[PDB]
Amino acid sequence: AANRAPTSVNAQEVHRWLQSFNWDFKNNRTKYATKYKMANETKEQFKLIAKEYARMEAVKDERQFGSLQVALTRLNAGVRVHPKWNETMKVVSNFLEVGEYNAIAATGMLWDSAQAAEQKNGYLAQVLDEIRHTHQCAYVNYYFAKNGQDPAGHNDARRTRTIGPLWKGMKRVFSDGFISGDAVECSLNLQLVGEACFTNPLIVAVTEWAAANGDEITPTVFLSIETDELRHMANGYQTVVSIANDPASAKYLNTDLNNAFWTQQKYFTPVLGMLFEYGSKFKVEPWVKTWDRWVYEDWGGIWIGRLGKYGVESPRSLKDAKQDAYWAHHDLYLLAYALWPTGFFRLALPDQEEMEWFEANYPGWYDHYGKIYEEWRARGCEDPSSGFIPLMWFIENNHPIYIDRVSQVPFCPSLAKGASTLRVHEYNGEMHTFSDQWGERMWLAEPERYECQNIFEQYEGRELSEVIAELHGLRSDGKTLIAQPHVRGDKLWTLDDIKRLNCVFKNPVKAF
Amino acid sequence: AANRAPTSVNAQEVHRWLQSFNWDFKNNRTKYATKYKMANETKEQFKLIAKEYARMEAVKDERQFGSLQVALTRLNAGVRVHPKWNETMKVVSNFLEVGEYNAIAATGMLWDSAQAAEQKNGYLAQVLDEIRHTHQCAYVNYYFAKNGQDPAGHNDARRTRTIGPLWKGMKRVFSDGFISGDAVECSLNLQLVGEACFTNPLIVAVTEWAAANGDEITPTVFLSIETDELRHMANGYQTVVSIANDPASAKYLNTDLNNAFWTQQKYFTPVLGMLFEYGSKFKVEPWVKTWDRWVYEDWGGIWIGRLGKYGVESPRSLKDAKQDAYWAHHDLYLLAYALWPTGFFRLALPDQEEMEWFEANYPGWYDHYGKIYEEWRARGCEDPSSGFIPLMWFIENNHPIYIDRVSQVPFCPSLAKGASTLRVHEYNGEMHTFSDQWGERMWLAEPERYECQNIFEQYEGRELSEVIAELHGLRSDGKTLIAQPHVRGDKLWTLDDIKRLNCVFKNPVKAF
Amino acid sequence: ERRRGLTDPEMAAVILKALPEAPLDGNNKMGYFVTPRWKRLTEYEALTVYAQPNADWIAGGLDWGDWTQKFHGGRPSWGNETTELRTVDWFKHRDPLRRWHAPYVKDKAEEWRYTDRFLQGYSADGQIRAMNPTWRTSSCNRYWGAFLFNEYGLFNAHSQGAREALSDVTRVSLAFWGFDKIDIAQMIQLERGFLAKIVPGFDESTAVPKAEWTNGEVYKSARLAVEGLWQEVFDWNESAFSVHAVYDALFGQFVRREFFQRLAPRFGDNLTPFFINQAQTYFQIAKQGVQDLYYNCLGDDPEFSDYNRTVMRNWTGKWLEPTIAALRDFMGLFAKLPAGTTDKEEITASLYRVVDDWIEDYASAIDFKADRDQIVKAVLAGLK
Amino acid sequence: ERRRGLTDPEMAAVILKALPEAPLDGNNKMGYFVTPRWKRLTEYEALTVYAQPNADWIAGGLDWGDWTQKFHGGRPSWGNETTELRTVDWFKHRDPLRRWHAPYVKDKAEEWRYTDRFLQGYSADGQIRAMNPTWRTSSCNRYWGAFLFNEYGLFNAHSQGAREALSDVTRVSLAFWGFDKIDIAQMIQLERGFLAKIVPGFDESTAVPKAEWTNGEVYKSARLAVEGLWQEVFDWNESAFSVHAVYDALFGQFVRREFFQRLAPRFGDNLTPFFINQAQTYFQIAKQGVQDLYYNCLGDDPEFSDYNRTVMRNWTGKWLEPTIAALRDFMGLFAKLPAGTTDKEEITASLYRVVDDWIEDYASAIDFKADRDQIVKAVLAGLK
Amino acid sequence: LGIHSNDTRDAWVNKIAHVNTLEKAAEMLKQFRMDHTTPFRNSYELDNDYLWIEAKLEEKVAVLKARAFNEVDFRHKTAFGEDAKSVLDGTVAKMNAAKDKWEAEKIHIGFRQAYKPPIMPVNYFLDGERQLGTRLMELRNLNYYDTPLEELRKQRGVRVVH
Ligand SMILES: [Fe+3]
Ligand SMILES: [Fe+3]
Ligand SMILES: [Fe+3]
Ligand SMILES: [Fe+3]
Repeated sequence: AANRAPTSVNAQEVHRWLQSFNWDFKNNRTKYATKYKMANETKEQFKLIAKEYARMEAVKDERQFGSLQVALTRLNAGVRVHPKWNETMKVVSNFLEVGEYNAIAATGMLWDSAQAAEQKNGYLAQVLDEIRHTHQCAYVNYYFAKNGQDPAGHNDARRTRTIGPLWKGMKRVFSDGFISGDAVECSLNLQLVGEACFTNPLIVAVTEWAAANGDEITPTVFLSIETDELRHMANGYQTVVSIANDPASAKYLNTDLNNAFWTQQKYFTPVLGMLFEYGSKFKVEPWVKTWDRWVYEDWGGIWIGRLGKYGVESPRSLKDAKQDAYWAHHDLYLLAYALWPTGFFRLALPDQEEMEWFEANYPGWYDHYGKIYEEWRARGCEDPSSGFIPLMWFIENNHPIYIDRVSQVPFCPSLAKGASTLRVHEYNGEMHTFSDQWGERMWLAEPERYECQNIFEQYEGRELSEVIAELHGLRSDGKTLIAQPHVRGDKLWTLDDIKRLNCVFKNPVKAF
Repeated sequence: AANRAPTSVNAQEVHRWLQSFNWDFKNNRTKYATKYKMANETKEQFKLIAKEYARMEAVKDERQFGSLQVALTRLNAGVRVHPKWNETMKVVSNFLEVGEYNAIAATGMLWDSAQAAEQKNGYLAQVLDEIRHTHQCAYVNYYFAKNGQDPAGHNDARRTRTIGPLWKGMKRVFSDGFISGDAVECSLNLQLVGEACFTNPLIVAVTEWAAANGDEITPTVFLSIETDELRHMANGYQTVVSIANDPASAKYLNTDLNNAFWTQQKYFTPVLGMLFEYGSKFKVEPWVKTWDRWVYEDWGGIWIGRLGKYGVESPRSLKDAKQDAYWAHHDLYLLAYALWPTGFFRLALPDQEEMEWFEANYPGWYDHYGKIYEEWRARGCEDPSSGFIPLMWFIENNHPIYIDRVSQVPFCPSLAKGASTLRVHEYNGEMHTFSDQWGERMWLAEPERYECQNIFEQYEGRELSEVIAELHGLRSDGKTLIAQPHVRGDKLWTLDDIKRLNCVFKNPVKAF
Repeated sequence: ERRRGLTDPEMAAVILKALPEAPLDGNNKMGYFVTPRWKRLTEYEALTVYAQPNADWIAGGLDWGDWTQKFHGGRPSWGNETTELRTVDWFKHRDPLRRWHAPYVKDKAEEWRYTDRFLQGYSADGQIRAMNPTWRTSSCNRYWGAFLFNEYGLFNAHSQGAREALSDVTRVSLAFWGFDKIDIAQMIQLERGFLAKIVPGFDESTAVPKAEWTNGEVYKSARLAVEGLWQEVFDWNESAFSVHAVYDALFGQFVRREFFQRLAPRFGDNLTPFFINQAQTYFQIAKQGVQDLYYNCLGDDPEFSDYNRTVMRNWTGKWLEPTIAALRDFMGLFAKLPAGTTDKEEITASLYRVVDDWIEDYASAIDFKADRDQIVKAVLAGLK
Repeated sequence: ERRRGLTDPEMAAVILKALPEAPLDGNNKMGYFVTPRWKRLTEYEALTVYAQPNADWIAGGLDWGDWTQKFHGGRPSWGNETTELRTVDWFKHRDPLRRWHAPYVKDKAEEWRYTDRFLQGYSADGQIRAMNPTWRTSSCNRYWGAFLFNEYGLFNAHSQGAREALSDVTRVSLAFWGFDKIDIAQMIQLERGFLAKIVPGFDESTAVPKAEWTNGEVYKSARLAVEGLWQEVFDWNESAFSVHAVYDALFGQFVRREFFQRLAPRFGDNLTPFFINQAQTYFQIAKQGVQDLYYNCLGDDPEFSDYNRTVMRNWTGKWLEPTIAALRDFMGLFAKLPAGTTDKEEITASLYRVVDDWIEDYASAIDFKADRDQIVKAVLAGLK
Repeated sequence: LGIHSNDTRDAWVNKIAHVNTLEKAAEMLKQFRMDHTTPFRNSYELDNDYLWIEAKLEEKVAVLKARAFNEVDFRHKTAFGEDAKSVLDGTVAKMNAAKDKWEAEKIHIGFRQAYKPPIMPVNYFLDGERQLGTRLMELRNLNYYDTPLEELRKQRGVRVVH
């Protein structure tokens, strides 16, 4: 023609000159405290340009929505899900949502940290991706509230999450863990350990367990989140590459990595086993098998082995984390069910097939956990007229529930089959409780990082139903609780049934 | 900055001036022969411009594909469909496709006929909608060939089509009747009858039989095709408004409408009923109930009643259409099955549960059709080692099959529980076979419009398998036929199995 | 409620038991028999080729026998008799760009919604403040405004080809070439409607542009060529070839690219270029289809190349004179611009760009011996 | 094969056996408690408001207690201490265009693909043949090129806001505001890369524009202000406000709209306006968000209006002086332009358009007394 | 035999090859349309192949017309050297003067047998279609159902085999 059609468009032709976009001036430095220097001339793996990033994601979106809005709505997919998994997805989607959201702020910090324009560009794509993911996890709760069998909790989790104890630990690994500290510590929490060891495996596993329990909404969304996650693990790798030639790495990198690994596994080993095994009806695989493949073999072995040439070693706490893995999820669900009035989701006792499954996969589950669940059932924990909440059994059998001060995981050392060591200290007029040597060192070395009030400190001397009423843990009839000790549509507990119990929180540390 | 943001030049703001875009010049007239004069100030009902048309459709597309590509592929919805319905969709999709396609050219002709800009513009949007619809019906065969249980016939129906007698009838109502012979007569076959009476009810009814039989692909596509169809019905209505003040309408309109109604119902009364009742396992309702609601009540009663003030009356052939309707589809399936080697799809005998269902809804079905299928079954019609095709039964029991000269519908007047009319005329050395007097009148008044060679005239003196081989009626392997007299996966028929029968076509008319 | 065979346990149990153990045929293509233009069959081609039920007696058809219903008098539903051109196979054509309605309305939708955003940006930014008022209220309102009718007539010249085209691939290209022309006509009116909203006293009514088109001297000869191409041509290929490879290739390109796109920027008009950018992107998208059909498929046909090049030379010669006359009258518009906008050296240069682009892209393909200097001298006879 | 609970007859039967007769709650609106800006809630609000886990001690937060892990030394993950502005509710802001992530990447993807189609059109149509060479290889290559680094700088100024924003709605607005700034910088480079394909020997390397930005004089104070707004402000609201309602509102609007948009047409360049229409669409979009936060939520805050307006006035004075220096130094570019391209009367009027729009849209909104004649006189001091 | 490939088609391809001049090719095409085309054809012996054989005869005549005629004659004359506009205007005046639908159909058929492209330029021929078809339909569709079938059979002159 008069010449022919070209374009440049292709992001690679423009990306070739990105990197030269940054210039030197005194004060072109990061605004954040850090022990490390990220090299300029750090290159990035994906040759993205803003416009092409947008096109790349828009294509994924139109397929995702489109399936959700036409076909799955016509098939009534929101309704035809096992009641237990409908409940598990309130936690899974809203809690993942906070991690998606704090990963926005986190790679804003890392974009600031980086001096290379390409590395800044790598973390910029992830800023934007974590905004996509925040609205995707919100859209899963949006759709199940709109179209599912129990919208309570899916519709208001951003405010009803605040009533219960498991929310605090989620905030430590996936909110504060991602943004508060040295930018590289945050990066090891988020990208090196968080996304590569747990989020990338989990999003795919959640999809399998979803598919088995009738859910085809969560595969539509989560399989689209997963197509982004590889650029995010390229970013973590690149954080290490950018700091590997600095003297500071050989002094500090493996300690920030070990503390980050401990942080993440501490919450995820018991919580993810608990939601997979106790929150499904159809079971895919035992968590003991899964954890070992994910943590020990794939991450600890392969992913970290790829970084050994940059001076990374496998965390020195990997062994301790594997000795508390087997029982920790079983241990935790006893406490989560015992504290069922403070959640925003309905919970069910194991049925006889599940107990048979648990006992085949965990020899000795029944004599410990099985017999307590049977005694709670007989005492009448599912029925409102019993006057029994399992917390009462912990009190009448003197089994204190402590909250860790660092990770915020609840633990009950007198009952636990897991590695449970209570450490209690008083410092400057306040008592603090720890569950393990790693969190204890973190607090001892860094007390002013770990000042979070726990559930018993804040609720002390308050009767349970007035906490629930104040923090709005109620269905739209203003009477029946969101959160139930059974997953059936009949004999739902109401605020008055809780008021009858006359259950008043006490701080467990006042007994020392 | 200075002033408010408007785009606010939405499609209506531009459409307001569209009528003035046409201008007068001596040769500004249709290029097509017509008896009617469409008025130049005709308005249209949907105020669209090209860009907004395109946006309005692209949004439907995203939903449509996206469901097909993520969730329906992952649910493997292409495979989990009843045998029978998979074969029905080879015909319903590819035969609807030719109607979609010829409707592009039909509304091209109508855009040329209208002199009012806005009338041209409404036909233009139908032009583009019918292109959309050709690729949508094509997409459905494409998805089923790519992902279903039997791709043969779904993958090549644009040429295996050509072997059988039912294709010829489809071409008469949805190809030729849409584009040949006065633009207004074509408009009455396409819009006022074709779409308003048959296609637009048919499309939702196909989605209802599709979903009962496990098909979720056809619902995804045909329910977005359906969102366009009201605009097309409005075009039929405006065709009548545009010619209603011309004296030519008082002379001619009800004759072209009567002819169009008889054209369209002659093929669709037997064909759609047969496709629904014999092409499904799970039934929604009997065809006699449906045909009565759609043709007599909805169309004949309410649709046409709206046009009485334009001098439109109910077709004088409506009562004849109703008396011939009842057994019409039953009589045709005997014939489609007798000629099963000529198709591109697999047919099944009625099973015991649906013989009971036919009996319950059509008293007398068993003593006539059930008895005959049982005899054919006893003779081994589905087993290739039998050496029997049901066509041999018609020959030995002396029941000739004739092909109309006008509608192309096969009829066997000596066996039919429905109409038994047979007129044979000889004119200029050629004989012609008719099955009703509406069609005999059309040939007699218009002989040169109706010269289509029929299957017996073309294949005369040819052995069955040579026709099938020549016209590619085979599966890849070059042996097994696409057509089958059962829907099972084993003991499929082969070219040599048909060849052993030395069945040679004979022109039935050569017995006179 | 309403049970569905995919998800209802009892129904799905019945369907699942009737299924074969593997697909009854392994060839899961669709269109596997179509000869691919590009090595692997594309989705464009699978969903489009052989959708038209032509019999073997219209070149390339796969069916057999006559049509079942013809026109009163015997005229066939599609016949060889509706065009002078002949070919070995009417289904040979491929749209380079491979458009099958879903990509096509997808792209245009992007353009509609970006136009909307652009307009809201422009009015809020206040960019009309830098635009010359004589250019705005006269050259945009009346002369650009009048070109609308030229695009609408060229759109309308496509109606018959939409009915008469002889294959799926030609008809889908033809239809998209015509829909883009009504789109341009609608965008010139959208621009006038935007201007009426942001500029006090601007009248968006088409009365003034229409009078110019029907009674002015500048677009006389253009309107007569359009009236001719639309309603006096009954061969569907003569219309699409003469609209796209002769008339719009010289006159339409001159007006869009060489008058308004060249001169509107000189008057602080960045608005009209936004819409002419759509018109030139469409002109170039259509050109590729036009060249494949008329030059690669008909012009280079293995049996009829010499025949078809003779008829296309004939039609180029027939419509080059109305085109030159259209161009000639349009030169009268330069006399209306403010002095100092353009001179004869720039105009002569722009004319040769149009003529040489046409000789390279179109005339040379069929060996039409065009002489650039005489064509520009002929047009230059109307400049003053 | 994997059995799925939605379609597997055994698994589905068990699931269906467990479902309740009707939903356990009729309240199926996922953000029912939010407080709608527009009467009916909106998906943008339901999917966005309250995703940030702020406790009540950061105004508007719904949670309670401290952060679980803070910085070494004790700094909170988010806190009141990171900005000077104060409010009754940080979740009050609403983006007027309601953009959550899917419509934002949809609009930009549209723009991207029509950019691709428009450049294919433009080079196939051969429209650089009418572009002035001097304008192209000097002003476009070097001075428009140099402006890329100003837009990259402004993009980077958003890094700290992206980590420190005190709500979800302010974070998502900020992030989209910044991503549009790097997009414009990458479009400047795309245009030079395009010209390198179309114009023999044009060099797409950034060395010449980069040397202009780091060592030339026209951009010296622009670079000094960008350097300071990016790396010297540690308050995330001071950067957002000062970049968008002072510097980019004045210097950026002058350079983009009143220099390159206004003069590239005069040199036969419709290519640079194509990319500036994007840049100006994005500036007008972000403006509505910046006015909603700074003026509608903060400046008009029920408890803190007077306080916030005092602080925003202080920052407008802080950053108006380096912004005037940026403009004043950029005035030197007109000396480098062919004679008679512009004159003092046109430059003055374009400066008054930028100042009056800024007073209308930003300065008057916080009651900052700006003297329009003083700002234009200070700027004009650098003109010859 | 063969649908699409057979001895009848081969025989005609072979004789169409060998027509070396326009006037002979066009004589053959015209004679072929009287003999094998429309319900008024002289025999139905080629019913299965005549549409295809006709297309091949058209190709040959089109090619020879284009080589023999200059550009204006290709546009304006018939293959027999008549002025196309004169033939078209004479046929329309004939049609317009037709006493009834019986007369009208013979004029419109006859025109198509004699003048179908490549005999007449398609621009002239489809304008013939346009005008001719309107009058034939106005005459045929008037009081369309009023003659009883027993009478219409006789008017058409059919032999009733039933
Ligand atoms: Fe994420
Ligand atoms: Fe991630
Ligand atoms: Fe349709
Ligand atoms: Fe339709």
